[PDB]
Amino acid sequence: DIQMTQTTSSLSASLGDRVTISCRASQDISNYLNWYQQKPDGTVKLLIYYTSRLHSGVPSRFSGSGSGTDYSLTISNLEQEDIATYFCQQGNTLPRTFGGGTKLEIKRADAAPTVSIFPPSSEQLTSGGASVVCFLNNFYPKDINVKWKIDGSERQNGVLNSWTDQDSKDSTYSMSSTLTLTKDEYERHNSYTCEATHKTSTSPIVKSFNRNEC
Amino acid sequence: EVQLQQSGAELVRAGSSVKMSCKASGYTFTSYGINWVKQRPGQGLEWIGYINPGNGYTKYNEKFKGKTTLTVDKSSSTAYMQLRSLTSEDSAVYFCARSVYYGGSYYFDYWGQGTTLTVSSAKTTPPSVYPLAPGSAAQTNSMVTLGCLVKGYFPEPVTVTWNSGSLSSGVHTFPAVLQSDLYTLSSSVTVPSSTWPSETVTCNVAHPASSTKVDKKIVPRDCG
Repeated sequence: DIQMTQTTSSLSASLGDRVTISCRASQDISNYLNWYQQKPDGTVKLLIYYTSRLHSGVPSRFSGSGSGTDYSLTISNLEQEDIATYFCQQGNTLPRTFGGGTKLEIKRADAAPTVSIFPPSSEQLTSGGASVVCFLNNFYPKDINVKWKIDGSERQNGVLNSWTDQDSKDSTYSMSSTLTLTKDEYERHNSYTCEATHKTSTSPIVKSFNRNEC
Repeated sequence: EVQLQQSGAELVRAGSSVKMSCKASGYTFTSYGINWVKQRPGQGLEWIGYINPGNGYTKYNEKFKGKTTLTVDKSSSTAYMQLRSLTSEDSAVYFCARSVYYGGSYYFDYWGQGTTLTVSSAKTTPPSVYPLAPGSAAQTNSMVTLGCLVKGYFPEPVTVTWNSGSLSSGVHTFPAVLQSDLYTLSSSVTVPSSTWPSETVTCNVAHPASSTKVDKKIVPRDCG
């Protein structure tokens, strides 16, 4: 069936800018394209149908165009309430298909993450578990790679990551990484390392501790 | 005013079934089709199928036809979607939406708030709240970050604060993740080194489903 692609899944823009979100169809969909806006709270609203027709109640700054396979949504004079995710959708053939979506975000100056690592708590260890936690707080842009090492070699099993949405006040992002092990495995090794790689520096930010120095 | 109120959140064990609702108001129920859309964190939106409440005609996406069944209740203006043989792949948010005709096309002009489905054998379980102090070997700075690990609870949500709200700035509570059928989240708070450990720092995590209210204190670690 028809594949809908939005080549940009995250898009940076400032308030008052002219934002353009693109959408490509795998074949001619004859202007049978609709645009939807999903807010962080999950709610969804229709903006435009049949390429260019404005749904009732939608501000005029939302504009749609395109033909054949390529279509686009243009938002002039971006406002705070416009920060959301935008999905295109073809109604030419069955089954109906959506694009992956494009979540807008607020531009700001680059900021390096502040990194903190934490050994397992006494409470948890007495339960037979061991989780090592690493926060990477208040960084921008949101792309970041975290890497765990045990005794100097990389570890990826047991690692579960969580990312916050863009902060509403300072526009930064924050991330938590947790490496979970058994008490016994944790006690067979010494050095636990959290390495953060971010465009603010070519060299990773390294935080680590040693069990034998505890 | 057109409105589509969907049913509440669902917790169902895999291999079982579920039937969620979508009550329509503010318009003629029989004059518009009802479409169903599936959303999982990292894909976007999928069209399951649609039903015509007037004649009960249904068209399914072949991906969902085997396990999905769409029906309506014309006496209550309510559409139903049944999902059978549930797996973890069916954990998503499910929306209903009304479709309107234009130029031969159809488009979804009004959506419901969405129904969350979590496929899991877990039962209500309070979290284990673990305090996260800096490593004893660590030498902190003028600002010291403290944490709190909220591990092994079910279901969402959890409410985390620091000193019962009196520490508002420099707090990051992260979205939950799924381990083995259970949830885990964390939270950080950053305070001046003159504040901790000279004063108390406490994370307060609340889990309404289990009627739990845990206050955990962040104390310096024992050396050795």
